Amino acid sequence: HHMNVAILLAAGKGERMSENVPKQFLEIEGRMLFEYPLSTFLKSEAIDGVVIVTRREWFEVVEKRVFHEKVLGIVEGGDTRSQSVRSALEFLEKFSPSYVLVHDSARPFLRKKHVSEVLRRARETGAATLALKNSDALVRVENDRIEYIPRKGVYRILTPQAFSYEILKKAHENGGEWADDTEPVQKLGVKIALVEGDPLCFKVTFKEDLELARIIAREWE
Amino acid sequence: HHMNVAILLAAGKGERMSENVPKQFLEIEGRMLFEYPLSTFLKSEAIDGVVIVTRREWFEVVEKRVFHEKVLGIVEGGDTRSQSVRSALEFLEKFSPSYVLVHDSARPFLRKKHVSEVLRRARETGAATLALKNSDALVRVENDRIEYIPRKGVYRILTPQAFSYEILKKAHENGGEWADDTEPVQKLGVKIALVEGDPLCFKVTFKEDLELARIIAREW
Ligand SMILES: Nc1ccn([C@@H]2O[C@H](COP(=O)(O)OP(=O)(O)OP(=O)(O)O)[C@@H](O)[C@H]2O)c(=O)n1
Ligand SMILES: Nc1ccn([C@@H]2O[C@H](COP(=O)(O)OP(=O)(O)OP(=O)(O)O)[C@@H](O)[C@H]2O)c(=O)n1
Ligand SMILES: [Mg+2]
Ligand SMILES: [Mg+2]
Repeated sequence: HHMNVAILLAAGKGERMSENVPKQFLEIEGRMLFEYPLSTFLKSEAIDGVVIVTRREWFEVVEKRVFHEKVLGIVEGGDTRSQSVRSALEFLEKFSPSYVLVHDSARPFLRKKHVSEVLRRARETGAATLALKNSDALVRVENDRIEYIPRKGVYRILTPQAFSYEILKKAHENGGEWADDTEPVQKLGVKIALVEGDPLCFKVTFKEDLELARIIAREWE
Repeated sequence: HHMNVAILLAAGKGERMSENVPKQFLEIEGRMLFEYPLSTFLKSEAIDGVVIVTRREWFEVVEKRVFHEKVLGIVEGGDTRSQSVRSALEFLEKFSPSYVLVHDSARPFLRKKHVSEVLRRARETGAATLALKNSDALVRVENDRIEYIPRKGVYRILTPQAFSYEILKKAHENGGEWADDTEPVQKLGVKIALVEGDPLCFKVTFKEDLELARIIAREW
């Protein structure tokens, strides 16, 4: 048996959204954003269990929307994404799960096929993430000039990301803060598998991102 | 001082879609992809004229789907985006527009808001583009080994991109090849106004993009 557990990150504050309420708890088509990806995991046969990571003040709001035997616990997040990840790893330690899938709840439109593909792709290498080839010109702003960044081999890292539990754990053993989990895992000399995603995997990050999420949400269920 | 013309670029081959039909002419909800941005320009009061740049053998396909006076013409593109843009500039010499707005037809879901907002903001420096702040971890591949790009100040550059006519002309007049038109214009020492857009401005570039195009099309 090789238990696969999914970690749903929903402890962030969504400061860049400029709303009262963290983005993951905004309603679209009558459900909170975090519910969309949650039920992809609950309907997914590749997923043996789920951990939802949120801030202490959101535990009840979550508890009252989630009744499913696959949910192993609601777990207190940290002040950062990486700390929220670590908090989940400590909770999962008692279960000794073989593989772990991590996903930003703010990417709500997660497909079944992506979950299973990233997990089997993590079986072979130890580490994998959904990703997307760049399709735009890319730039950096330096003191009122824009640098045009070279584009060959550039990819947006999405989530889900999936790892053998021991690898991801080993990578967080000494703390650290990163945007994602492939970065710390790679520091161990582990190759990161890229798995073709699509633009539905975008992260609701800014106020403008809501128009699009409502549009997909209308079609979803 | 005024006329604004949108240059709608539709002369690409879309070779990364791995179709046999360029993505601009793919049928979504009974309409070809170029029809969508086209109608935004047509329905838009900020736009006095439209030039459509396409490949010679697709001319009649484009003509057939033109139902409006506002379309000034159909120009034959070139083998690169830059060359296709230059093709249109030449055609427009006779129209003497004040500002030109250039837009990738493979970015189908353009809004009114952006067409006018991009043009307003092009007036201050003579150059502006729709842009989108990065919101993903970003990486570069280097032979079965990836590298993490620093994210500070990183934007995805979109279209529409609008310029004063004269300036764009000056940026292209010695030829050249670039992914967009802000880069050559900046080389002339012009500051580029970034205009905040949204993810609906994505460009249908890969096969995996079509589903999302279909979802949004159902709502137009
Ligand atoms: N302490 C944190 C911070 C981040 N996240 C999660 O990490 C994911 C991706 O991060 P991001 O989009 O940046 O979320 P926020 O931190 O909430 O957004 P912002 O930077 O605008 O505050 C989100 O699902 C978010 O809830 C988390 O679980 N715990
Ligand atoms: N010779 C060319 C090539 C590009 N474009 C236009 O530039 C826009 C954006 O470029 P891109 O996505 O790269 O289009 P393609 O070149 O067709 O795609 P590919 O790189 O796969 O061939 C498209 O709307 C395309 O029609 C153009 O008009 N003339
Ligand atoms: Mg954040
Ligand atoms: Mg191209």
